[PDB]
Order: sequence, then C-alpha cells, then structure tokens
Amino acid sequence: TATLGELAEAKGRYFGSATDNPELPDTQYTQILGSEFSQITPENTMKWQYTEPSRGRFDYTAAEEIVDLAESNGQSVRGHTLVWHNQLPSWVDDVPAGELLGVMRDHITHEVDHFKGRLIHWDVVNEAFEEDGSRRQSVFQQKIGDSYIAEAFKAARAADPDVKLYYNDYNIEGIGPKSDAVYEMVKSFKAQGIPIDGVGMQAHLIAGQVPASLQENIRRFADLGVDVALTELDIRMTLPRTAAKDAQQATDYGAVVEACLVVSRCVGITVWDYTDKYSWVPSVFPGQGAALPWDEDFAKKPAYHAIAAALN
Ligand SMILES: O[C@@H]1[C@@H](O)[C@H](O[C@@H]2CO[C@@H](O)[C@H](O)[C@H]2O)OC[C@H]1O
Ligand SMILES: O[C@@H]1[C@@H](O)[C@H](O[C@@H]2CO[C@@H](O)[C@H](O)[C@H]2O)OC[C@H]1O
Ligand SMILES: [Zn+2]
Ligand SMILES: [Zn+2]
Ligand SMILES: [Zn+2]
Ligand SMILES: [Zn+2]
Ligand SMILES: [Zn+2]
Ligand SMILES: [Zn+2]
Ligand SMILES: [Zn+2]
Repeated sequence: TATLGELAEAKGRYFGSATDNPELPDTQYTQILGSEFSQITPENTMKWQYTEPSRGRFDYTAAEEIVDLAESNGQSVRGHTLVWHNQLPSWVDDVPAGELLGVMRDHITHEVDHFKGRLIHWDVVNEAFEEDGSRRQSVFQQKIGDSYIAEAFKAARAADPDVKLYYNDYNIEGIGPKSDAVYEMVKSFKAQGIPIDGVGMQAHLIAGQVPASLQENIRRFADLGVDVALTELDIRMTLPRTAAKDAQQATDYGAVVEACLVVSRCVGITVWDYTDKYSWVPSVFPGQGAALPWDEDFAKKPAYHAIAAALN
C-alpha cells in the first residue's frame, strides 16, 4: 500500500535513500528508488574528488544527474558533502597551508552557489572528530586549525541563506565521548552566532548493538536548537544471514525509526542506499553485510516490515 516515503511524510518527515550514478542503469533498482522514497542523497558525486578534481576547475556533471533524477520524482535532495578528509583530490594536500582556508571557502562557495535553491540540506563538514572526542587531524584541522569547521559553515551560509546546514558524523548516535564533542561544538556555535541548523547522525550501526541512549541523544540536540537527521542508516550483521539475525535487524530498524518519530526535530531518515545489492558495507567491513531493508534480489526483509510499522 503506502510507501515508506508516504508513511514518513504523513508524519511530517522524509524517508529517503542515497544512490550513485553507476546504479541508475539498473531499471528495477531505479523503479523502487523513485517510487518508495521522498528524499535522495548523492552517494559520491557531490564530493570534492568529483566536483573540483583540479584546483579552481569545478565539475557538477555527475552530481547534476542525481539531482535531476530526484526532481523528476518529486524527491528532495541532501547535499553531501563539502568538507571531508576522505575522497579529497590529491592537489588539496599540496595547497600551501596559508592558502587552504581560502581554498576551502572557495570550494564551498562554488558548490553551494551552484545548487542554491535545489537542496534541503548540506552536510557542510563530515567526520571531524575522533572516537574520543578530539579533533580528527585532517589536512584542514592541521593547516587551518580549530576554526576551520566554523569557517566552513559561515562560507556555506553566505552562499545559500536558505539551505539547512548540517554537521555530519558517525558513531554519534549514542551518548558518549564523540557525540559529547559534537554537542559542545553545536552549543559553542549557537553561542557565538556561527550558522548551523542540524546534526546528521550517519547511523552506520551493527545489528544487536543499537545505542539505547539514541532517543535521549537525539532529544538533547533538538533542545539545543538544531534539527537532527539520521543520514546514512544501515544496520550490518556478520554474514551469513539467518532468520534470527534478520529478526534482530528488524527490531533494530524499528527502534531507530521510533526514536526519531518521538523527537519533534528529527526531520527524516536516509538509508545509505536501500538494497544489499549495492551496499558499501561488504567492501569496507570484511565478513559483514546484509545491512539494508531490501536484499540483493529486491525482496523486502523483515526490517522493511518493522520500518513501515514504526512509521505506522
Ligand atoms: O571511513 C569511515 C568508516 O571507517 C566508518 O566506520 C565506522 C567504524 O566504527 C563502527 O562502529 C561504525 O559502525 C562504522 O560506521 O563509517 C564512516 C566512514 O566514512
Ligand atoms: O561507495 C562508498 C560510499 O558509500 C561512502 O560513503 C561514505 C560512508 O561513510 C560516511 O561516513 C560518509 O559520509 C559517506 O560519504 O564513501 C566511500 C565510497 O566508496
Ligand atoms: Zn549505492
Ligand atoms: Zn567531468
Ligand atoms: Zn539539470
Ligand atoms: Zn554553476
Ligand atoms: Zn557524556
Ligand atoms: Zn532474497
Ligand atoms: Zn510484512
């Protein structure tokens, strides 16, 4: 009957999926992508390695294809991601330290300006913290210093006054050292007038290990004056699949969805793609996989039932 996107929208939220250009030829895949979800996130082609492959020369070719596709289906789009230590073209490291801030600002200005009025959110800075809450020592942190994050958000806001600006990261679903650091940063930004509208919890989880403090963590951020979104949701398991593992995964998805629906400022959920067929998990986590609601043959898993039930 009703799709996840329609059920979510009925409750003032979106339910989307990320997708990548190489997947679009798969007709069965795109059919579900366009009808089941209300929001889309470019999995890769909006990243620095693609949009500014050589200094000062921008390329939005691939990203454009995804945005148009979403627009064709009446789906909103989240920009992802402007500043990140990964998938960064090699020339960025060669930029003289004293010039990096200008370069980062420029990269942000061109990409944000280019998609102005077409996206709902922008993951401005991605994965800036270590698990212990300290700053990740990326090229930006090292050469620009602690203010690089704030400067990135300022630059984004200056290029597009209406798009929601998000700080995105993983392992910040539960209350702990990492989410605490993000919490303090957001608190600091609001105090100093640094633009920031939301926190993106990637939610790359492990079946059976969903943080019990998830709901409370989402709420404390909401109380700070920012929205929250689960941006790259997947719940991986150690292969092979079993009815028991599938069932645990279903319970987990249901719990995650309920946690969001309980908090007024949790605006939506995006799964990092929706079918195991194209999940990034097997590639990065050896021996793990089957992390999405649809399996490799597009069969809806028990996890889908749980999500739909939670959305009601
Ligand atoms: O490159 C990053 C991955 O290393 C990261 O994987 C996180 C590692 O800790 C696990 O507990 C998390 O579940 C897992 O997602 O994900 C983000 C990616 O950019
Ligand atoms: O295909 C892979 C992408 O799905 C992957 O996306 C990253 C996963 O970790 C998250 O923390 C990042 O925000 C997200 O962009 O990047 C690697 C690519 O090979
Ligand atoms: Zn994909
Ligand atoms: Zn090109
Ligand atoms: Zn276009
Ligand atoms: Zn342009
Ligand atoms: Zn704490
Ligand atoms: Zn199957
Ligand atoms: Zn069912």
